[PDB]
Amino acid sequence: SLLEFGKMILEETGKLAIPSYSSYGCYCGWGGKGTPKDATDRCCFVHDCCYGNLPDCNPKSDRYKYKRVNGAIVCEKGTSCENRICECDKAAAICFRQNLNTYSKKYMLYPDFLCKGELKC
Ligand SMILES: O=C(O)/C=C/c1ccc(O)cc1
Repeated sequence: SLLEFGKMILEETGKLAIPSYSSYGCYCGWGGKGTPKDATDRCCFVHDCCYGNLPDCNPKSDRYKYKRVNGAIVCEKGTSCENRICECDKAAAICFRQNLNTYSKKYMLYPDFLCKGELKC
């Protein structure tokens, strides 16, 4: 679910999902178009694609369970949708952690019309 994703993001990065990742760049948050702005935005592009791979799941609202083993996120076994949603979220949260070094506050609330370019999943 979106709230669990937000908690996983905070756990990983130490940033609050809202506002750090809810409206960032072209892809983080509602909607997506154009060329991602940076590596963090690319995390969101791929997360969007990952949710797009699950047209008959409901990633915003379906809750999954996970634990940590030696630090690392381990998605626990729920329904097939829940497992797949968890893997998408885990990847994006790790990706955000990996790209905190280039995160730029200039991309928060980035305006949609500047999202020029084209990117297929
Ligand atoms: O917290 C939210 O409401 C959603 C954040 C979000 C993070 C990555 C995305 O690819 C799309 C939305």
